[PDB]
Amino acid sequence: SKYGGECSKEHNTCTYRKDGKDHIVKCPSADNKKCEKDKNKCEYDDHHKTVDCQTPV
Ligand SMILES: [Cl-]
Ligand SMILES: [Cl-]
Repeated sequence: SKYGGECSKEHNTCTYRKDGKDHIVKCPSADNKKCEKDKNKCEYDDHHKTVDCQTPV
């Protein structure tokens, strides 16, 4: 139910892989969820319906 990707700092987006396709969604604007570092791990959680561009590492 979690789908991983990488984020764009410039666009504040997460590009994640799900069911063979790449999907681009905006990251949150929240301080500790936005894409802070370019190409950082992000995740779309399809169960909780959330995006985080500061996935714990
Ligand atoms: Cl695709
Ligand atoms: Cl969200």
